[PDB]
Amino acid sequence: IRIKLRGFDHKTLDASAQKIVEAARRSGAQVSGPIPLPTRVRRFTVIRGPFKHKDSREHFELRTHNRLVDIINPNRKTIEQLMTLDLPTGVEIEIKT
Amino acid sequence: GNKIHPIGFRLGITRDWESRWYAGKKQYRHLLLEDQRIRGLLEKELYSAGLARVDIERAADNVAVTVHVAKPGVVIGRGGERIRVLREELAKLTGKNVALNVQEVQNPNLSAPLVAQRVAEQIERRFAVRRAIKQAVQRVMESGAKGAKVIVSGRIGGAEQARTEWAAQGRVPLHTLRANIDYGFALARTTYGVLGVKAYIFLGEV
Amino acid sequence: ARIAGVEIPRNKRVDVALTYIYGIGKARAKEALEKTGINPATRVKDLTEAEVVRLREYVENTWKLEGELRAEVAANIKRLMDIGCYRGLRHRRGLPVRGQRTRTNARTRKGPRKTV
Amino acid sequence: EQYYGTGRRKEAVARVFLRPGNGKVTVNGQDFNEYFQGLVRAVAALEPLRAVDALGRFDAYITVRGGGKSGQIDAIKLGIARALVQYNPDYRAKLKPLGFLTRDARVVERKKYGKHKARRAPQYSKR
Amino acid sequence: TMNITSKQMEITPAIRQHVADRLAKLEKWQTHLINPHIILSKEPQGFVADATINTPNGVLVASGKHEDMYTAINELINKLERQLNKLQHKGEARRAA
Amino acid sequence: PRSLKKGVFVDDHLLEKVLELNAKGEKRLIKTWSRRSTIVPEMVGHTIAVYNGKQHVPVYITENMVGHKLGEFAPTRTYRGHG
Amino acid sequence: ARKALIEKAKRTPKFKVRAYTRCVRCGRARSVYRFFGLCRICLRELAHKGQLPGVRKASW
Amino acid sequence: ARRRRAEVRQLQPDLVYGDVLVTAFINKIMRDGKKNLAARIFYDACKIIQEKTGQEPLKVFKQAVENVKPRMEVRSRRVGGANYQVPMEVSPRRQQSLALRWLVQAANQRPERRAAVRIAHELMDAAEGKGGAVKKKEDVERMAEANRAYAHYRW
Amino acid sequence: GKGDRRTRRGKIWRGTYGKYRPR
RNA sequence: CGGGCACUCUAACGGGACUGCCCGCGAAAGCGGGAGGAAGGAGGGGACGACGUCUGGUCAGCAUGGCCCUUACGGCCUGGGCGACACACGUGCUACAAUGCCCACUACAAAGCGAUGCCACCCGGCAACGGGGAGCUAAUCGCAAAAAGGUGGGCCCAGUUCGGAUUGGGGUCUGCAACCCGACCCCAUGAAGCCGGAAUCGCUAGUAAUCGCGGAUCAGCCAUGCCGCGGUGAAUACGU
Ligand SMILES: [Mg+2]
Ligand SMILES: [Mg+2]
Ligand SMILES: [Mg+2]
Ligand SMILES: [Mg+2]
Ligand SMILES: [Mg+2]
Ligand SMILES: [Mg+2]
Ligand SMILES: [Mg+2]
Ligand SMILES: [Mg+2]
Ligand SMILES: [Mg+2]
Ligand SMILES: [Mg+2]
Ligand SMILES: [Mg+2]
Ligand SMILES: [Mg+2]
Ligand SMILES: [Mg+2]
Ligand SMILES: [Mg+2]
Ligand SMILES: [Mg+2]
Ligand SMILES: [Mg+2]
Ligand SMILES: [Mg+2]
Ligand SMILES: [Mg+2]
Ligand SMILES: [Mg+2]
Ligand SMILES: [Mg+2]
Ligand SMILES: [Mg+2]
Ligand SMILES: [Mg+2]
Ligand SMILES: [Mg+2]
Ligand SMILES: [Mg+2]
Ligand SMILES: [Mg+2]
Ligand SMILES: [Mg+2]
Ligand SMILES: [Mg+2]
Ligand SMILES: [Mg+2]
Ligand SMILES: [Mg+2]
Ligand SMILES: [Mg+2]
Ligand SMILES: [Mg+2]
Ligand SMILES: [Mg+2]
Ligand SMILES: [Mg+2]
Ligand SMILES: [Mg+2]
Ligand SMILES: [Mg+2]
Ligand SMILES: [Mg+2]
Ligand SMILES: [Mg+2]
Ligand SMILES: [Mg+2]
Ligand SMILES: [Mg+2]
Ligand SMILES: [Mg+2]
Ligand SMILES: [Mg+2]
Ligand SMILES: [Zn+2]
Repeated sequence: IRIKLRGFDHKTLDASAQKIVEAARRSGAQVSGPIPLPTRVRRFTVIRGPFKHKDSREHFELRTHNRLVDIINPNRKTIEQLMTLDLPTGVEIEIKT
Repeated sequence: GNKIHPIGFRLGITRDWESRWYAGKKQYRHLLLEDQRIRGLLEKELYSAGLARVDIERAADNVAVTVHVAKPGVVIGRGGERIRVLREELAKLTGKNVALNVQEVQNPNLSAPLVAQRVAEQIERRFAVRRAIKQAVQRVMESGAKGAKVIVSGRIGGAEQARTEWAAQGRVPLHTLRANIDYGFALARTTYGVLGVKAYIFLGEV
Repeated sequence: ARIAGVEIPRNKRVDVALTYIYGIGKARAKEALEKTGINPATRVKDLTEAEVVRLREYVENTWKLEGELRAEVAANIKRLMDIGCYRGLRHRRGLPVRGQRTRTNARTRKGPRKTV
Repeated sequence: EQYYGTGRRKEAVARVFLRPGNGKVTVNGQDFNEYFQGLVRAVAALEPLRAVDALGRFDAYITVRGGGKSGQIDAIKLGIARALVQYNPDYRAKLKPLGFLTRDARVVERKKYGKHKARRAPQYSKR
Repeated sequence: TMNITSKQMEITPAIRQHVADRLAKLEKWQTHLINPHIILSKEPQGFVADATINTPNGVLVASGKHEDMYTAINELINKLERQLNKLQHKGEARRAA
Repeated sequence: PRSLKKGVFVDDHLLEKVLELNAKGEKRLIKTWSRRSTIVPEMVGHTIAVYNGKQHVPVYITENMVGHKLGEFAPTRTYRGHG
Repeated sequence: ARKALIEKAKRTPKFKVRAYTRCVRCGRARSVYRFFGLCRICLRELAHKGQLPGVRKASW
Repeated sequence: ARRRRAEVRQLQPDLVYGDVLVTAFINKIMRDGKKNLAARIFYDACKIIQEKTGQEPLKVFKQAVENVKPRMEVRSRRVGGANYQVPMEVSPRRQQSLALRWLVQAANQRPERRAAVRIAHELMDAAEGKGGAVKKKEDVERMAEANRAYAHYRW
Repeated sequence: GKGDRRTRRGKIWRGTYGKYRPR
């Protein structure tokens, strides 16, 4: 009962890691708390100008935050409510066993 | 030139992205290219309605677009005649579930990408720029904004020597991050060249 | 000129003095001292004349050395300059051969700088 | 029965466990002199206990990860000082004066664009 | 030695020598001219001649503009002479008290 | 250099004109744009015009110039020196 | 030589070496990042607008 | 600096003798930040002066410093037209700096091949008033004496 | 040394392996 | 492995520093010092760049007024060139050696990258590499070895066991294709160079110096570059 959560906005990711931990906790039974995995930053460095001016850059980055929750005690009562959840837009979920 | 973009400087602090979705390394550029093709067909069509901001949501094989517009009727149509006509050509390019929504602009004169487009249209119509700019900041201030600033560069009025003419009123603290500042740019094409109109509306800090 | 037509520096180690032979580097130094079982750290001034003729005969009968090595390298350049290949032209005029920059540097092939 | 302290230096982080004994010290599965052989900077890690005459009173089971050898040494110095303050609250005097109970924030500065290093500028020719 | 640069123009080795001969006027002061770089160009108005020379007592920077190419070279030499004549005599001013 | 695992490279279309001239009888002058092609022993004796971006330099192949490429004998730079 | 080159790069070449990355937005042939398919200029232009999901200014 | 007087760094004492003067001598020996190598060269030299001279290394090191410490130095000040050599007393901060620096510089200029020998031998002669490090002091002190006439120009 | 291809230090500088720097 | 979340850590939310307290000078603002505290007087670094200037740079990233080209100033292809070399300038890399070079053994990082991708491990080979082949949509598995350093041994002041340029011969890989014009491996060759004229650059603390690692672009690579990461870790500031 592994559920992995990846997203770019940590504010929307923690909101989804909270609602899934809350959901499986109510309808039985044991839930392993939302653990935060180390982010993977994809940084970009680019010349500010469109022509020469080499010693002038602007740093951009792409933060791919990661979470992971575990429902220790399953019970099919949880496997139905989680199929109907309002997960935000910028968050991808992966469920494996 | 030395000033940073007031929106890119506030992403994740005061302003949110216009494309909010997650994608993997193998799919980011593909979803991004379609994301610009949508705004390409929308900024051309929905210009006459008053386009301000194009939100795009994605989950899996589906995409939801949110168009904030001053005149929703020109986008929707007669009971939905154009709205359906848009979703048809939208999915024809998207090749997936392209759900299209419409959002009401509460105050058009408080939207920077709309203020700029009105000034760009006025000066395209042989209007006095120094006079139209003061009116633009006057309308935005009368509409409750706590600060405004309009900037137009180029061959103003047709002069050979270029000139950057501007007017501002109120408070425009471009160094404060916790201040909300809507920014928009419009392009005024004339028989003699291209003028660059910039709009700054300080709605009030958080 | 004991071996192999030149005189190797005495009071130095044999794996080192052997490099002073045109055609023998550190590689062929550790090679000729195992094929003869001669201690590489021993000094030339301490060698046994039995160990000399053994190291002599093996070295002089395995690799081309000294003048014979200079002849083929000259002959290999000789044919390069005679056939007329791009590498031969670089030897005839004296410019670098192995795709090196010539606008600056390239001073080993040209020599010291000539003012104008 | 057991006393613990935490120390950090740059990236080096050390977990020290003080236990009463004769004076044996272990670092990452080997003795002190086996892990800090030939390093002059070694003897300064055992300095906080030298300031309170706890030289041969304790044994040291200590682990460490991160940074280099010298940063690990200073990380031990702060750690065993923490485990001595918790061994005796009155040990703040004759430890805080010697600065052993504080942690220097002197970390590697960020390499910046336009510069060769953190502050080393590129050599330029004016005219 | 001495370097000359023709920006967006085409000059002959004859014209390059004339610039070398006009820079002989700075040799009058009997001081070291360190890599005198000369830059020529063509404005809409007239030609422009730049020069950035280093001497053991400072650097020389000047600019000459005129319709005639060689005339701008003269103005540059006049302005270079003046700067040179100051860098070699400004110290002699405050000998007393 | 090229790998021994791979073969000795000739542009095929050039080797065709070589073998067609070895059967009926050598030789006729061959114009080519194959500087990349390696000289092969079956090329010895013929006269190949190698293009150097401008000219087709006639080059006679001999016994000692087999392991090379055609572009080594039709140089691409006119340089007589300075001064 | 411009639109005939942004069109030559789109088609499939004769050999897989002749493939090179161009900017899908403006057509620039240099400083094109694989991740976005954009050049370094367009990477900065769309980022200032917010039209790059999860991309933001970096500071540390 | 322009604003305030620059503060003096306080060096942590060494781990063998507990002297801040030893630590400063190590750094001037230290190259490329290799303090471990520089620590050996000094402590090995402490063994070398121990063998060739049966006394305490800590005394030979400190005595040599006192015999290189310059008491007067010259610092130029162009008055009017000519550049004069003005005689100035040396502050205790600069005294240690110039004594340790000339010590190492006079050491590296010695013929012996191992640095520990050069560091040891220079401290043997500098403790006794010999070597190029003591000559540098006498030469600096003779240059300030000869310019005693210009003492009134001191700032 | 870092430029000497036939040494340990020289292949670390280049970033390759060989007889003088095996892996 | 059982077992545990204590600890280290990973990542979200908070607390904390505000001249807040004490001594003194003060009209106030503030300044000197002390205590407490992980941190003290902007705590260190970053992001952030006022009206404007240089008729600054950019029509070659893009857009755009215009003017010009129209079986061509458009378009396709092959080959060559952008890699030329009597010279001159700037930025760098590697060095001129014993606080060093080489060989063997053995420790201590952080930040990134990785599904015709990273390659564990085995085997062929001196090697580059090749042939097998497990794992890893990756805090799991891999790049991976960190280097300086530490231990031991050799070299003994030499143009040398410094330096590794240039050239001869033999291979590997990418790629349709390494002639012009790729990188790497191996044998041989083993140059200039003995610390640099006039002049001149950088840096005030984890800074300079020195040591290694990763990434973008990328089939490959001319990267000694650029952007980031840590390891060791100084000297000096009287004064304007
Ligand atoms: Mg630069
Ligand atoms: Mg030899
Ligand atoms: Mg560093
Ligand atoms: Mg010139
Ligand atoms: Mg010219
Ligand atoms: Mg020209
Ligand atoms: Mg100028
Ligand atoms: Mg005159
Ligand atoms: Mg053309
Ligand atoms: Mg175009
Ligand atoms: Mg390509
Ligand atoms: Mg590209
Ligand atoms: Mg020194
Ligand atoms: Mg001296
Ligand atoms: Mg004397
Ligand atoms: Mg070195
Ligand atoms: Mg060597
Ligand atoms: Mg806890
Ligand atoms: Mg204060
Ligand atoms: Mg600020
Ligand atoms: Mg201009
Ligand atoms: Mg144009
Ligand atoms: Mg254009
Ligand atoms: Mg072509
Ligand atoms: Mg072509
Ligand atoms: Mg070409
Ligand atoms: Mg070349
Ligand atoms: Mg010249
Ligand atoms: Mg020169
Ligand atoms: Mg370089
Ligand atoms: Mg010497
Ligand atoms: Mg020699
Ligand atoms: Mg010489
Ligand atoms: Mg040598
Ligand atoms: Mg040096
Ligand atoms: Mg000088
Ligand atoms: Mg400063
Ligand atoms: Mg690198
Ligand atoms: Mg990579
Ligand atoms: Mg690559
Ligand atoms: Mg090359
Ligand atoms: Zn672009």
